[PDB]
Amino acid sequence: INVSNNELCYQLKQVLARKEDLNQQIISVRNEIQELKAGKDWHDLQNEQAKLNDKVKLNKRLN
Amino acid sequence: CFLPMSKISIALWKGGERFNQIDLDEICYGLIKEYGVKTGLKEICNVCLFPDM
Amino acid sequence: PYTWKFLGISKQLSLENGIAKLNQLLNLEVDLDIQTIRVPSDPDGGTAADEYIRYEMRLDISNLDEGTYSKFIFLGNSKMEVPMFLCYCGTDNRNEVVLQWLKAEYGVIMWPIKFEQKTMIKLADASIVHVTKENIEQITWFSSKLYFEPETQDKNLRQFSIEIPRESCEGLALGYGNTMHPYNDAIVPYIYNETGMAVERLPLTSVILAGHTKIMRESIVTSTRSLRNRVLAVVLQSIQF
Amino acid sequence: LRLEDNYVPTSDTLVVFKQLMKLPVTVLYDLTLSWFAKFGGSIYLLTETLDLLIEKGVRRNVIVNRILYVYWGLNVFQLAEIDCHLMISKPEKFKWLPSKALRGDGKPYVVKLQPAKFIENLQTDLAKIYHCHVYMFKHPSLPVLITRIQLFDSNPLISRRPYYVAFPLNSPIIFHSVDKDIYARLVLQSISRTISERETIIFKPVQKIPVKSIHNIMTLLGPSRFAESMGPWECYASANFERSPLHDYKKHQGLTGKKVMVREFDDSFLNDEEPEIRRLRLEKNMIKFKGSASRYSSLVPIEKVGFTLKNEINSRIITIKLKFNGNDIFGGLHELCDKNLINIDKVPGWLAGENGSFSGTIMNGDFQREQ
Repeated sequence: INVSNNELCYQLKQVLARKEDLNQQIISVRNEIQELKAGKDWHDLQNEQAKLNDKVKLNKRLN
Repeated sequence: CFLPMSKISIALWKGGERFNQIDLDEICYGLIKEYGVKTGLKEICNVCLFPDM
Repeated sequence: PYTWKFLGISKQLSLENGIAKLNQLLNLEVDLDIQTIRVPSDPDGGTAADEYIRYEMRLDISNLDEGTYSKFIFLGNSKMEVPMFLCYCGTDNRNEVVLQWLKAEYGVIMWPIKFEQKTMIKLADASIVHVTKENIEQITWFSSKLYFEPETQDKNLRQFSIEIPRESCEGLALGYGNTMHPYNDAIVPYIYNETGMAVERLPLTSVILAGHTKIMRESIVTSTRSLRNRVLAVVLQSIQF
Repeated sequence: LRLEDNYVPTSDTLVVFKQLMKLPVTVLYDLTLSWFAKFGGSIYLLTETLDLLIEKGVRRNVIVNRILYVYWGLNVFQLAEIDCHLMISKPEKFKWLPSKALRGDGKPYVVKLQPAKFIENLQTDLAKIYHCHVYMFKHPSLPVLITRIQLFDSNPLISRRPYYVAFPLNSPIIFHSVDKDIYARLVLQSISRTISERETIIFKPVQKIPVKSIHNIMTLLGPSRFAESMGPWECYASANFERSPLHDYKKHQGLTGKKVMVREFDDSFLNDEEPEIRRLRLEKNMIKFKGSASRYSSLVPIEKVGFTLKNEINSRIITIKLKFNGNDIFGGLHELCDKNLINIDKVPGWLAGENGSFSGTIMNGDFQREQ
């Protein structure tokens, strides 16, 4: 019980270190998601796609 | 709002009868949106001429 | 890291005599070269009230430590009101015993020198004028960092600094024109023109250059041991009446 | 695992004693009444006991022993109330840091949040990561919302430093307490995710230097008339110079005329009695560094400011880098000008105090902030 308690203490320290690393990874991934979903390039391509759809609709109906 | 707002609409006639209003409203809305007011009306009378294109 | 403290000297004296008494009191040997140097060796000086006699009293000892290494750079002129002064570095006891000998033997009056603002401006002007062997003055540049430390009500404005980079300093110097005084004819009128802060009346504390020197109000900290001729010329010119 | 108010943490009792000793007696009475109405422990029968205690003029020590030894930490909600009332009482201890709220193209987004449904959403977003507890109240004087976000850890539960996020009522600028650990980024990112609910919001920080009080940061960057003028334009943020068009014309500045002093434009400052002219000179300095008319401190005390002046003479970019420090910068600058050390004819607008607490460069005569 004594030697397994020391072993479990070392393994629990390793598990807590991996938990802190997964916390940092979760924060980085969600920050990349929130920076990509509201970036300037996304809104620019969204506006250009809307303008192209409106232009092809106007050109089709004018023809 | 309380400022005097204006309204712009167009209507066509082929001699026989009036055209549909939804497509003409969409076309004049898109043409004013894309060109302007002083330029969009010249384009819409040029496209209602339609002698060449 | 050689902090040069400054002291004054009342009466004009020669140093070739009495040095053996310092050797007998000290049991060491020191070399005292007699350099009859002259500021702006360019011929627009008239060769009058431009020369000085420098006595670099070195201590040729083991140089394993710099804090115990202490030079004694002197200056003199037989035409001004206060003729001579000295400046010492280091933290040796030999500085105390040699100021004891200087107070005891020749019978002179010593006092520390406090700095003005225009004196610090002229020292920052003179500490960059480099002398070459080809009888001309080439001017290096340094990213100077000025400093201020005023006292206001409730300590409102504690301390504030004006930092000028090197290329900007060279641009102001080349845009002002060709002169041997940049820091009193170009930069200070530029700071007065663009900020309104006259640095002659504001309380200066540390005109600091880019790791080269550090001019203060009570001392001068440098990186090399030697001090230039124009620097001591400006200091000796400043303490006149 | 989102902790409710009935959970009690494990903290030292003497530090709660030290905190609760920094409060007056009537707020302690209100706290005891509210805690006994919500939680209780050891109806109106025990209320008259404190009503008779405060009528006798007792000290704060016996009543703080009463509150710490009829509940024996109290709970997480009681600690949040204690710390938030301590924030209300002494505002000079904290340090705020502003951050804008952008969305989409770059147009700012007003938050317009409601205190009810936002709290459970923030808690159910934070509880999927750590143990958390939030608490949100309204400031009694200023129209802001202060939210206290507290986090925990497991070696029972070791507490963390409480993180504050201050929402103004109708502004796209959100203040948070100055921290840089991963918990601060987690809380700010979680708020940026849960405040949106329709379209995504990001929090680009507008400043890097912290500022002291909440009144100061509210007057600087909240919803206010002083939000941009802040300097020699402080007269336009209070309109003390003009009246309404329905006012009298006999008491008008066009008809009465203001006493002025002839300026000097030649270089007549570097070559250096009449107390009316002295009073007009002090009035001129008061005009330039402030509004119209203690006595040196400005409206807002600014801690740290670093300028940069990039002029251009004969196609040479000549930069200088001013830096400042101290308690109130522009007040001390007005004091230094008041002693006739700075020529006020050549003090530019950015040095005078406008765009306060903004440390940015200058490229050809127009200020712009730094990221």
